[PDB]
Amino acid sequence: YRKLGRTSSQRKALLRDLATDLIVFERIETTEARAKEIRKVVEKLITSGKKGDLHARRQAAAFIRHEVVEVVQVKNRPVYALQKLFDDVAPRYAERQGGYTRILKKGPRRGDGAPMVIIELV
Amino acid sequence: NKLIDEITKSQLNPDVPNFRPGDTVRVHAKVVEGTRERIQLFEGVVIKRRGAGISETFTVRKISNSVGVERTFPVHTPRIAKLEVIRRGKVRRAKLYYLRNLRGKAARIKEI
Amino acid sequence: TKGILGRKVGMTQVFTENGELIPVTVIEAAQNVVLQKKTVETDGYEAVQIGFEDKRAILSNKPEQGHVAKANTTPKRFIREFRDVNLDEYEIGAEVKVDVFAEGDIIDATGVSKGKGFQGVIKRHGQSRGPMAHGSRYHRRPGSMGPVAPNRVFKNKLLPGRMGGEQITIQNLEIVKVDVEKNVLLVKGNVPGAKKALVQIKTATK
Amino acid sequence: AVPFRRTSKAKKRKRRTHVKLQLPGMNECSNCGEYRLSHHVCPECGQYDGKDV
Amino acid sequence: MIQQESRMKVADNSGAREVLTIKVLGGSGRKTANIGDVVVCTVKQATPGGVVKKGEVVKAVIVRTKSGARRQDGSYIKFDENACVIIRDDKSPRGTRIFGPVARELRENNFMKIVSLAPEVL
RNA sequence: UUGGCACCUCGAUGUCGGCUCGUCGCAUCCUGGGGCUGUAGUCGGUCCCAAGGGUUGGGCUGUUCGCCCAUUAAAGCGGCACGCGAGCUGGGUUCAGAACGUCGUGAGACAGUUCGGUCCCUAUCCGUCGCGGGCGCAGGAAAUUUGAGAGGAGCUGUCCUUAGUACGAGAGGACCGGGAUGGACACACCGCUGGUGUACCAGUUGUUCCGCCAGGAGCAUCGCUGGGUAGCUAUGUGUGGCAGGGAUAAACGCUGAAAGCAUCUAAGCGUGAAGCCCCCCUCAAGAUGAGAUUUCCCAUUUCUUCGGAAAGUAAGAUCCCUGAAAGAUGAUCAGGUAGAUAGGUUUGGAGUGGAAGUGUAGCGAUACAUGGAGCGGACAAAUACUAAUCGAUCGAGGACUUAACC
Ligand SMILES: [Mg+2]
Ligand SMILES: [Mg+2]
Ligand SMILES: [Mg+2]
Ligand SMILES: [Mg+2]
Ligand SMILES: [Mg+2]
Ligand SMILES: [Mg+2]
Ligand SMILES: [Mg+2]
Ligand SMILES: [Mg+2]
Ligand SMILES: [Mg+2]
Ligand SMILES: [Mg+2]
Ligand SMILES: [Mg+2]
Ligand SMILES: [Mg+2]
Ligand SMILES: [Mg+2]
Ligand SMILES: [Mg+2]
Ligand SMILES: [Mg+2]
Ligand SMILES: [Mg+2]
Ligand SMILES: [Mg+2]
Ligand SMILES: [Mg+2]
Ligand SMILES: [Mg+2]
Ligand SMILES: [Mg+2]
Ligand SMILES: [Mg+2]
Ligand SMILES: [Mg+2]
Ligand SMILES: [Mg+2]
Ligand SMILES: [Mg+2]
Ligand SMILES: [Mg+2]
Ligand SMILES: [Zn+2]
Repeated sequence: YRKLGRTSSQRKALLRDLATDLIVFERIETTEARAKEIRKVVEKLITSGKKGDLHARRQAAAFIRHEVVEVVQVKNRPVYALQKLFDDVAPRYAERQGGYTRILKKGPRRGDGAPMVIIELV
Repeated sequence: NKLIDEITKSQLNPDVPNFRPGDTVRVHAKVVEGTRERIQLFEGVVIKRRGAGISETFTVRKISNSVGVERTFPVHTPRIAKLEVIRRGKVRRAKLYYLRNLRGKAARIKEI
Repeated sequence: TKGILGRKVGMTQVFTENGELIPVTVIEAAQNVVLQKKTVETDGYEAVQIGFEDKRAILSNKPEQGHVAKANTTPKRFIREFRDVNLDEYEIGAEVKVDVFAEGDIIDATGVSKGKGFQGVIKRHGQSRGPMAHGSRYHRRPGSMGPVAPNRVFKNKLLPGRMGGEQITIQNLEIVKVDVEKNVLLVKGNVPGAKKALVQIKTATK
Repeated sequence: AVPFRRTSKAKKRKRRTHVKLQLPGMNECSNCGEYRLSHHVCPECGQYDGKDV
Repeated sequence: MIQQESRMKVADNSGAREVLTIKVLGGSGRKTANIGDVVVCTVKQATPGGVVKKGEVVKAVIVRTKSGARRQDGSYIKFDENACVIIRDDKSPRGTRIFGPVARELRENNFMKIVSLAPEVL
């Protein structure tokens, strides 16, 4: 596995942040090295989602960030990233065995020449 | 490796009973003393069981004459005539290395 | 003198009839074919050229296909020559099975050692460290490059550089078991290379 | 530690024989009709040359 | 796995309580001694009124070590502590009794009198 | 070595000892071969050949040296700026402080002592160790290779037997030969024994957070603690220096004159060292002397009076992309849908050690059940779900002379 110029705890924080971003936004632009690490972590969260039971929900909850995706209005209640993973994202990949993400190469960033990519759910 | 599993399968001793670390076992070990082959009982607590297939080993600890002695065996060695589980211990971990520092009473394993 | 090419599958152990426990390397040697016989008349030396593992057509080229067509076989991953063999044995296109060896046969295993990349003098040449304390600023360094007089460094001053990936021959390994239906040799002890490494097994020169 | 002699123009230029860029790996797209890096998305069309987005 | 300056409990009846290894015998640059090896040692602690006295330079055979011994069958033996027995040039012990268990490797090396006196030979 | 001289260096050639790394000489310490012996044997003495390899760890002292302890086959002597400070150390010496003895009226000083006291530097060139790119090698390619030449290796103990024989009055006690098993060293490898294992499992403290409980997360050295996979590893395991061959050294001879004898030598034959050259291991055709074998592609187009030129291609290779058994980067190797190359997924496995939820028992901490459970980086096998799309670029057309077949 990749060390992304970060200590162990910094790297876990980064992976959790990006994992949540990809579940929330469904399409993010990041560096190639980050995307090639994110696909592993996000596809395992979607697997937990497909599993669906309380034990898997709590394994996902230990990783996913406590972020509000949106407010739906029934009274109006927020929707949390974990709820989206288990209620929105997971089910759409019910019949698809793996390969929930794809990485499109974009081009180098101006300020540091970093090779940027789109990683997206599909 | 599937091919190494197939090649070694024959050497697996099926007589080996189910034991875990914490179990008291009596190892009937064959001993070549000069010319004739003897049977020497080594009875103690199973301290460790590591590895896979024909490479699997276990280690038995006893206090002989006030000195801790650890005997490590291949599980499937044919130099063990018989391995009998005397009592099932209640332990909370796979490796009982903490027993190496404890002497009688403090080193007692509860029976199940 | 007999020889074969196999891949290193991995290491395990076997109990002998005695009761002793010995470490073994499992060499899988399926699909060895005799491709070409070199004679003193043609090439200036006696050798049999053995092709080892079958290879997908698209991974071969027309030069390769033409060479193995002479022996009515498919392209081969590895091709190696064996010298000191009897050319009366070996027909072109003949399979070379592991039963050319028997239990107790003493063999020499040749392969390429595992790659360690750029390595210092401590790991690469087993040199001594300088002191780690007592004011020392010398720890994993190569030692003096030499005396002053020859205003230069002599030619075998051992220094850091790429470490493994060299051809190695381990001499006098006993064959412990020979399984024809599995195309498996069990060789006592270890042979050079990572798992899946090419290993050349031939009869011990000594 | 320090240069014993200044480096001549010739020697400096020889050293720089290998200090150069390579041409980028590019090719004309069919749908766009303009150059693009292989294995990248073409911005002119606005998607991956093959896979529509 | 005993070297110069290694201290050992004396597992016998002679005066010696503790010895310090002066030299591993049998080789110009031989670093380590194992079970059944003879070492030259000095007596650091004595039992008052014992035969062997403090400061005496003696030969001792190592009868058990924390670094154990491998056996050809593929089994190992390891003890809780390093003990030795003080011997004459003929491999007989200076003492009359041997204390604690003793490794079978002694019987092979031909320390027959020690093997006989030992309460257990593992 | 102690010295003599003052020739290089005072716009600086760092000076003792140690460490690291060695390399060379032989006047040889050990091991090999041999002559003489005041050589019975076992031990020795002395000389000759021999530099292949080997040649210990401690106590004291800044030490070198030396003495001592314990080993060893042996603990060699020298050179390399008393080898090696842009490699290290800095105890000693050779700075400022202070003190003692001593000398000096004194400031201060030492055939002396004592405690303390800044060791800078990003490597240009050659050199050394690794690793690429270019072109060459009378066509262009893909493999397999010969070995000119080079490097590596080269050590040695003990026990048993021969044999209590030979030898000796006894005491003691062999050569030669055969076998076993070590030390040190080297190479490989992780199945074993262990080590490590910061994206594996578990326990646990404080505090903050997830609204609360439950269950979790953050931070505290990875918070700490007990384990541990792959990988990397030694202290672990396997293997090696086996046995030879050729020519020699000292030496021993045979035949043999010169010199009717004698004489190993002049002609001529043989024996004969761990040494030389092979044998063993590795690199090696830039070996420009550019070698060999097998296989593949073929003689295209337009020009150039002319020689030649350029421009599409062949076999083949590369860019680019997925990577690891490879790796600083290049490179190498495995793959690119003619698809298991990587990720995911599904089954496993190691490892951990019994999840959550629920229930039962208990006043409760907790225990038990459901259930070798749950988790499970890097390991295994399947699976085309995701990404290896689509492209492009480079790359022959083979000079002349002579001979032989023909
Ligand atoms: Mg932390
Ligand atoms: Mg590597
Ligand atoms: Mg050292
Ligand atoms: Mg340091
Ligand atoms: Mg010169
Ligand atoms: Mg003058
Ligand atoms: Mg100057
Ligand atoms: Mg000489
Ligand atoms: Mg000097
Ligand atoms: Mg110095
Ligand atoms: Mg210098
Ligand atoms: Mg006075
Ligand atoms: Mg001072
Ligand atoms: Mg430097
Ligand atoms: Mg430079
Ligand atoms: Mg040359
Ligand atoms: Mg291991
Ligand atoms: Mg391990
Ligand atoms: Mg907490
Ligand atoms: Mg709570
Ligand atoms: Mg804070
Ligand atoms: Mg004569
Ligand atoms: Mg001869
Ligand atoms: Mg030798
Ligand atoms: Mg695979
Ligand atoms: Zn396009």
